[PDB]
Amino acid sequence: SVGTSCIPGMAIPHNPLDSCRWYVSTRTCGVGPRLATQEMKARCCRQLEAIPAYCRCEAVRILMDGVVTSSGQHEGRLLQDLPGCPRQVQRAFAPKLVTEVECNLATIHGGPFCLSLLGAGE
Repeated sequence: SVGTSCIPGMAIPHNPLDSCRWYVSTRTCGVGPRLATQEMKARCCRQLEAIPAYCRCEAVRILMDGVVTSSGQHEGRLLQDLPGCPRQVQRAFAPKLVTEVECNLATIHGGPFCLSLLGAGE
């Protein structure tokens, strides 16, 4: 249609950065499945590069606002108030992802940052 670049189910599947979601639950309220932290964070970096800089940061948005599928099903939008972790904490840790605080690995901008650029300078 317009800006539909980057394939979804292939390269950028539905429910992206799932290990990052549970990683917020543990790093914030010490809650989450029984695993290690450096291991979860490592999984986020594998999903960070697997997701090419093209449409990269977009997925994070798909998690907050949620995405729709061609079949008519919805996914993501799981960022909710967990027992001891309100949407507020997930929103504070949410950013600083593509920056040197999570899995930056450089973006399309060839620098530590994405979106929120000059403000629609196209």
